[PDB]
Amino acid sequence: GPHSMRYFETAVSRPGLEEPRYISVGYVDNKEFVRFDSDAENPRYEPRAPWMEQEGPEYWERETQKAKGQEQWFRVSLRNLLGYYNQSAGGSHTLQQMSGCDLGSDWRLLRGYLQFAYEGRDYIALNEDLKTWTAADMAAQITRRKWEQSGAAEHYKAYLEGECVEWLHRYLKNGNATLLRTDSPKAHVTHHPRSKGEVTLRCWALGFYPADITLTWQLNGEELTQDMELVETRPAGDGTFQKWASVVVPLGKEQNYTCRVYHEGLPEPLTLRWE
Amino acid sequence: SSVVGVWYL
Amino acid sequence: IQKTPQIQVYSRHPPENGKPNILNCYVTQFHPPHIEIQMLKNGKKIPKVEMSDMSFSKDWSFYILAHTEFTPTETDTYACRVKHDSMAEPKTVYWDRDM
Repeated sequence: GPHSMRYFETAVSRPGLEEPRYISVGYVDNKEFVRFDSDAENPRYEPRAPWMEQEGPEYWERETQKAKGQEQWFRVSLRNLLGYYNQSAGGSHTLQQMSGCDLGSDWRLLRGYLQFAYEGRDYIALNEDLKTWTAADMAAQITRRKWEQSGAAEHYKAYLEGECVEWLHRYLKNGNATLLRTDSPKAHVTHHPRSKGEVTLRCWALGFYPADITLTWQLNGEELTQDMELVETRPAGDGTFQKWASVVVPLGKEQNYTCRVYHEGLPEPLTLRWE
Repeated sequence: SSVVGVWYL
Repeated sequence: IQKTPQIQVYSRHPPENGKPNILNCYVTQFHPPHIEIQMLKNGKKIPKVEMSDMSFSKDWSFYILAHTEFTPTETDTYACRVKHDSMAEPKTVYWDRDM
């Protein structure tokens, strides 16, 4: 099957003498598994998923030291950027990075990623060939030239084809029965007040995992892709998700409508009706 | 396992 | 430079008046990451509000899940007030049990 690992890094400078805050979050199949935050009492990478407790202290030490280095690196790059963009000291700035790999169905490297954003906008990114860069503006063209001269791409390419892949395979092994779990949605329909003979029927899907899901209302079992109200999928805070879809219906005609719920944990799609 | 930066932006 | 937070206010569990529950305030698609999120009961700030750790999405946008213990009743009102640099004024969204 297809899998992925990613490290999301953020560095924010703040008004004053105080140094930037650096946060690094690791993910495997979009699930946070490690985290480092320079704001903590004793800054260190910490497991964020039970299965990471398997890693010994040499791992946490190595990773924490890598992060202490990143903190400085981001401090330097943030300063360089202020110069490229002609910005004064005393403002708030944000530098972000996303790095990692995607494995194909054959479990081989499908694509390597390494990009940066500044003030929330694309700054520079390594292309799929993992040899050349795409700069988003003039300032980033400065970085691009600098890195082509230094051969920065070769460093990331080795990481993306070596370490990223090796460790992603290891993590998938250690967290087998976890990343692959599913929680079927528990669904129900609510009924809400008729604006002049018209009632709103709302289909709720709750407690599901993962978050991918599709809710579809139908009339007499026939598709109803058009006048349907949806809500962005949301976290319940307990690890599961929620979502709902509603549709306006003529009071007295609600037994005709059915809501279909599709989700990987479901033995078959769910079919619901008001009451 | 994360990557570290070498050359700066 | 600035992206305006999208807000959803809802309970962790289907609500029943009198029954303890958890009220969520999910704030997404905002930048910069600094943000002030508070939860209100009848116009008053709720003291204990938990906040998930700083996280961002594929489009570089940040998101936070704030929540607090609460007990829905027929009379009390609950809301989330979000203040962020991308909006002139703080934004208040009320909890609606039908959403």
